[PDB]
Amino acid sequence: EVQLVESGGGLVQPGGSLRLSCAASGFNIKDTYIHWVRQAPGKGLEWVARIYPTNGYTRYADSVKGRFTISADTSKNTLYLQMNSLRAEDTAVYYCSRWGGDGFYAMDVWGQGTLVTVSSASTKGPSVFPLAPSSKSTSGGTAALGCLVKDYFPEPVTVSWNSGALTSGVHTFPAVLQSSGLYSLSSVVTVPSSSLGTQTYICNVNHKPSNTKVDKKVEPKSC
Amino acid sequence: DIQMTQSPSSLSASVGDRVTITCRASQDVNTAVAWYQQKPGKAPKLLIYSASFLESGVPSRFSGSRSGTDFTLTISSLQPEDFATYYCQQHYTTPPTFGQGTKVEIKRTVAAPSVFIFPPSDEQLKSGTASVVCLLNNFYPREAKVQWKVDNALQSGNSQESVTEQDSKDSTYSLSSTLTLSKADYEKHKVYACEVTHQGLSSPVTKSFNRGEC
Repeated sequence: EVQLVESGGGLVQPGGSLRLSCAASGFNIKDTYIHWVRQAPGKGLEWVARIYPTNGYTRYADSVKGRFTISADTSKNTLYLQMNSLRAEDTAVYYCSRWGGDGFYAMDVWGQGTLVTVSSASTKGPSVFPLAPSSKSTSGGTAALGCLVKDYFPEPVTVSWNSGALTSGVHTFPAVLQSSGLYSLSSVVTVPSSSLGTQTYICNVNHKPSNTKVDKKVEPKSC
Repeated sequence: DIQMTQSPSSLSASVGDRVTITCRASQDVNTAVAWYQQKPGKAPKLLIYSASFLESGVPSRFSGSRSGTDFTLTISSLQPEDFATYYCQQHYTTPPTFGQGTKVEIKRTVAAPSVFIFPPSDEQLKSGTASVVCLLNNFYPREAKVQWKVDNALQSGNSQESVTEQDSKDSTYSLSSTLTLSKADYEKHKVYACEVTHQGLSSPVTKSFNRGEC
């Protein structure tokens, strides 16, 4: 199988430089045109640059020429995007893709992407808080519980429940940027009220950016 | 550049329905249009290249077409796993440009939200903040109205909502409103209520509690 992998993204200060990389397997990059396409969070797909590795010709989008450079090393079968003068508008997920060539001049192989977030703000790991049941009145039918994963930078965080065993009616919401520039999310789960207290509920929050890995056991209260 | 304009911007369609998404190029782009599918937190994938040819391994139910400068993707029988954002693209000129996307969601029967309200945790409260949270679980349609009332006084802009993508098991959505205040304001009021109003909700449900580590 034909794949494409990119790497090198991360939190970068405005005005810095970054080199993202894209490695092709299963095909020689020589034969093709390789593209770098980004997608800002929530927005559309935007094209950034093309290179033809053989004669080495390149083409840039206007928002990016000058400051970015796409290059390729055909012996290392890898390709690179040197990004300079980075702006907060360069926060996006970057994918490289192959234009087909042989019958299909559309982009058939796409990488998984790598997130570049351009900010002055510091990595901060989450405060994990419980969202306990029994808020005033205890027990009934289905009861919900969860974890509020507060104030962290950048993204992502991952939330698992009982170290990947409770997967059922588990709702990990979207992160919201707070007024502060810090994210927050909640992971909630619905369980029997019979199980509340026969069973423990822990949520496993991991923030790979700040090397935080929290476990917080959610158990019931009364008011 | 060449502007690709796509309509609709989003659509609900039930399973079994014929769906039709259109992109209209800004100029004759001839037949240099490819259509992409993008499943949440996943890369694009080619469905159709040069207006109308299917990519190898894509189900017979997708098809594309050209009429002048209008290009159409049609899914004859929408399956529940075609939940996605479809994008068109012209590759006729540099730059390649993309339509702004069409989010296809699955229509299903109106379910009411179950409503859970959750007071703030004591550890949070030490840090001098109280985040009251209101959960509306497994409902449809997506629209719902969550109003916060603190001692009957209905709150403005201290609330932020977040919604799950559509579930794929049962096509429902979930939603959390988070009221965040200072523990100094949290502690001068008593009843914190979350009034929910939904379509499958006969009458506005109210989930509430009385303040404190009581």
